[PDB]
Amino acid sequence: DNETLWDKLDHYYRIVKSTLLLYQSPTTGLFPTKTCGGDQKAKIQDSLYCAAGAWALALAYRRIDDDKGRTHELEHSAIKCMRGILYCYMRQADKVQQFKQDPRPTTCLHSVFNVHTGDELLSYEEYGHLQINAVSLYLLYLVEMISSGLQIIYNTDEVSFIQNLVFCVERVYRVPDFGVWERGSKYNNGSTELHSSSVGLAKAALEAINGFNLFGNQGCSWSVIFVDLDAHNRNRQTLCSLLPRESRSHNTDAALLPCISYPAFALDDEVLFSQTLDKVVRKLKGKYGFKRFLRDGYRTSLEDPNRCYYKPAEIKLFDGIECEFPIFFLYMMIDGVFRGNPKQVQEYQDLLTPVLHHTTEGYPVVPKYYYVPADFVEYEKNNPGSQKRFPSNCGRDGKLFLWGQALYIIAKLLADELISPKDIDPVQRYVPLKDQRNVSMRFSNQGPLENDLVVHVALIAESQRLQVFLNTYGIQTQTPQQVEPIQIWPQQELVKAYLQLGINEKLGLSGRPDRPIGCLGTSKIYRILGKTVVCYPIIFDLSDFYMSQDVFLLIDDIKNALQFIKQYWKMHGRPLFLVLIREDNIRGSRFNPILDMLAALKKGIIGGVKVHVDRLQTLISGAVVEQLDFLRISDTEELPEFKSFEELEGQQPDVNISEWKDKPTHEILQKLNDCSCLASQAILLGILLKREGPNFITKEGTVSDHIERVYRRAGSQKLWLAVRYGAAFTQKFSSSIAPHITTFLVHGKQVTLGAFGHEEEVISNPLSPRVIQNIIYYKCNTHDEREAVIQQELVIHIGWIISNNPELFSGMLKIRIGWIIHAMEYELQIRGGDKPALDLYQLSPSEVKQLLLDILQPQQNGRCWLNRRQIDGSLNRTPTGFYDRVWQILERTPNGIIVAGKHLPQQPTLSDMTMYEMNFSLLVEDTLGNIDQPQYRQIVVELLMVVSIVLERNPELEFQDKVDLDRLVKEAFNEFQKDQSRLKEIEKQDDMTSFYNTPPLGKRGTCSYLTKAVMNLLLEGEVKPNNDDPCLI
Amino acid sequence: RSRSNSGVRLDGYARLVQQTILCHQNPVTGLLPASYDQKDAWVRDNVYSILAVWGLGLAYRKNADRDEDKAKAYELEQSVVKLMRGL
Repeated sequence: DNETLWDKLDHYYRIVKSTLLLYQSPTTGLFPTKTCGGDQKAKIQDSLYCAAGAWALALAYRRIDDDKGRTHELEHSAIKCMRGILYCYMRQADKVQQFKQDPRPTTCLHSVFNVHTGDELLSYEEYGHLQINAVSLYLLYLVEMISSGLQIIYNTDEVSFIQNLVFCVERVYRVPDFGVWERGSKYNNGSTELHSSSVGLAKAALEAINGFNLFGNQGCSWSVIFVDLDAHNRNRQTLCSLLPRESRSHNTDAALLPCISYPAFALDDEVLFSQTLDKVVRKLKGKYGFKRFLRDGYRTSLEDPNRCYYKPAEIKLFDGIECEFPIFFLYMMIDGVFRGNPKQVQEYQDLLTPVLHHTTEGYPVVPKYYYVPADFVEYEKNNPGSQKRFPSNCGRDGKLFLWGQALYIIAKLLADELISPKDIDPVQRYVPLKDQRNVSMRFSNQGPLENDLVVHVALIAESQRLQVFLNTYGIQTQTPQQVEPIQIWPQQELVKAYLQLGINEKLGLSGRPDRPIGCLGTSKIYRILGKTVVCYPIIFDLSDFYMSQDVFLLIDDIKNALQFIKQYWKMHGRPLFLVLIREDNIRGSRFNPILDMLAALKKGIIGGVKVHVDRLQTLISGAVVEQLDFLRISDTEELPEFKSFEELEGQQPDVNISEWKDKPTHEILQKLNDCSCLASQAILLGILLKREGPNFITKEGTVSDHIERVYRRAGSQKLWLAVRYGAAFTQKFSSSIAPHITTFLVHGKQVTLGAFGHEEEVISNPLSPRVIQNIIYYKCNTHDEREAVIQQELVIHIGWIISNNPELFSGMLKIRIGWIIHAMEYELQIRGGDKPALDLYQLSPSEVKQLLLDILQPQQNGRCWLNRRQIDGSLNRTPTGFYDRVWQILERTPNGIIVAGKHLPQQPTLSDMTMYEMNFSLLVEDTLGNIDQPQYRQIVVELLMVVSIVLERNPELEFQDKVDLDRLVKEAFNEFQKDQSRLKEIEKQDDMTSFYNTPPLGKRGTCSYLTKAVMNLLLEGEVKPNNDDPCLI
Repeated sequence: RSRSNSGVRLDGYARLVQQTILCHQNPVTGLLPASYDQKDAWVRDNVYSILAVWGLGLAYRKNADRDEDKAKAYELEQSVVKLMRGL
């Protein structure tokens, strides 16, 4: 091979100029999806990769000094495409503003534009435009090309828009989207659903663009893009939770390679990377390409072209005939070059060569997909991968797949080593196992495996009287005045400061949305307007909700915040955790728990998190300061000084709810004066806002603020009844509930928000704070307003546990709040004995957490088995992998499962879904939902476990008729009676008590009778001679 | 965009410190002679005479969002360190 490098690059120049650059729009710079046909469609995702292909060849031509002007042509072909997307995006700036405030499928940026004008082409009804992969890839590649030297952003006005694009990407962790495949799921219902590729691309875009000067080398402090760490962190928490699954519907997707490999490399954990790579390699790799996802019917022979949506039963016909996309051989080829594995590069190169097509001039054509013909669909299903597939794009037809053609150039240039992996990755999205010291990218100074992070903990007391009085107990603290030039802020003041970031009155952009700054954001040190400002964590705010006033929860909130920072802080400096102590925390018995935590911080360790207690001036000297320069570039040097933290210079309710609510007379206003309890006040003021209008005048003042005064004042005493009524009758809603729910369902857990026996609303998909506020108060609970406050109490509590003890809710697929609050309220009855038991609204929020933790334990110790089946049954807790065993049951009952009038048939259940699928796990509880007794639920859940035990270890037996488990529960029931009647002749008839109290495993346990019940009916059927162990007789 | 007005007036103070104090700092040791006539470095005077550099460096660091502002703050701060290391 004596070929000069000019001739090697000229080889790709012809392909680039004739196959993708020939079609670049002279006006917009975009690349049309359909090269032949006159279609105006230009997809941002496809156009972005086309820009990379010209950019990749420009990087190759950067090694030729006599480039004959080809480096400039290819560098500025990428710039022309990159700026065209910006032109299209900025023409939709009114949509960027809307998507910032309320991310929705109908308020999002368009992902398809007219290639010749940049106008809007398809509406939200015709096309699913919510594709975060497009915006994230634009931000990612924008960083890549600017870092390589391509000048795309021309002025700060564009910088403001890119900052607003970042804001649209911050919230994506809670925004279901249609994904790269503009489809959402296999079912094609038009339903947005959270994709690992989209959220991972957002994570990749945020990491690359954080602190990135959009001007390149010709840049100053007023072009750097600021990224909220915590929305990035919650984007990564979503990615780590969703993975190795693409989404709820998809166990794997070919879109994962663009996410976990080039160009994003969004996975920083090598275990998961491997897990997620194999499921793509195993369940989607094929001879002709990669299948986008299992049961993908896009452009298949069994698809109706006219219909835009698939039937619920149409996904079954799509198994084994999924279109195979050759583009992912290239993605694996790029992955091989990046990761230093040459066998991977060669292996996927040997697979592309058969699937590659060529033009009349011999230029390679990468087909979009390879589909099995209609004549060969049924042979393919029986034996997959054995029948020939036809190319979607062949060349010589005029139809070219520009995304594939562009990605061909990138992979081949890497394979022939004409461009280095670092050339197309100037900002390092791929980092080798030398994973240290990358900001925002999990690679702190310690590296990828050690996380002994030291958090700088500043002890701040609200007043000197607290300062000296804590000092008398051995704890050194500083009041804000003691730390004087420094300013300690509530996180809200940081949000108010951040409201000016990204404003463009010319584009109508309003800045960063008013969203609370979490722990990692407040862990940073900010310098605003020449004042160094440190914001204490939101956990110390006494406005969002009232469990911050409970000292034990605050102690646990302080602990878990430090563990949260220990786990998710990955910047160069050491995080700053300002601890705020108020006089309410010291007064009363709350000193003893607070002092031990403060002593532990002084000792240097708390919750296993290494901390450093020192003066604020010490923990601020050499740390990196986030310069909020946008607050000065607008010349707002006289902006109002944001309000820094200012130093400060007993019986059960004698009034029953039904006693006076039933009372028709209005004299209860005098009864308000007659009674002396706070709860009686906290109820009397509530009716006065409903009976006598919202803002009626009372002795103290208006009704609206008088209840607010009581709610504030009741918390000071720690009279929890009044603080629960106070927050419930004001429709109080902390900012954490809505993200807490989103955390629940990204773990595979549906959430229902409603009291027992009343209307319960299932939260299938992530929702905005606004609708959940409407959910938790207006529609869900109306019998008692305090139901919502107790409903919101657990949601934070489960939010506390789901992260610290995720195994604790294993099997509990549905976190049903009111069903859970039954478990605590029924436990209080159990613990209450034959005495008036405690009220769940009397317990301090700490006891609410502890009792919740008590009634969740993996196995309550030594309790009545009846009662255990009550605690596990009420929680709807199932064994690990229980939902899987129901398949093996359903796989071997032809007529299905009938329980409590709810039938689970073999078909179409088996044909519709997969046996790791989440949808089936929801289907069982819907079938299981009619069982009213939680204890009766467990014995059925016990039974479905044992019949699975019988079926697995005994594959010869198979059921003939419908498995009616109530009969099997009833059949195993009477055998317990006649056995126990023989023992002592218990006279209770149709009483589950004796049957429930007996342990499963024992001399005569439940599962023994349950086993006998199954076999009696299982032996009522024909046995199948099995060849795994041919019967010796 | 343009530097804050505080930094501009600091340049007047930067000139004042440079023309008076920092131009007399020994390149080798960081010490400061009392005057032309007195070419020795008093410990007390050197500590006191370096405060203006220290205060100015802190003032410059307070708004150091730009390379020159970082550099002149760094120079003043490490001119104080030079002196105290020299002392």
